[PDB]
Amino acid sequence: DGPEKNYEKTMAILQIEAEKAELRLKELEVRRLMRARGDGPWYQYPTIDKALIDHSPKTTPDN
Amino acid sequence: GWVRPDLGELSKVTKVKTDRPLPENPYHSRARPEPNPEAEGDLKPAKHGSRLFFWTM
Repeated sequence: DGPEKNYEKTMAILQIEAEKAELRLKELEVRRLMRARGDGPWYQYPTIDKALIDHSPKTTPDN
Repeated sequence: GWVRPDLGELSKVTKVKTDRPLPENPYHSRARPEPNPEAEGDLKPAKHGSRLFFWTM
């Protein structure tokens, strides 16, 4: 087939791998700062749930 | 003019009309932390598949 086969095929392949390359680098730093800061959708380590706490009046007044 | 309260009468829960205001912060709680960014938005197929090494899809 003509060179427009390989020319446009390379255009598609090179572009697609280019987006993957930048996304891979973006993922490395996004995970890096998300793990450090923790203010992100993931890497949220579990903590104690606040619905377990009982608020009813106890024996001693001051608690 | 005193009558001995019957059994369990002294153990009832009573109501009073104290005119002091309700303490807004009885525990003197500090400012509550801001919630983490809420998880929302629509889900679309992962861009360029797994994006891990030679796995195109």
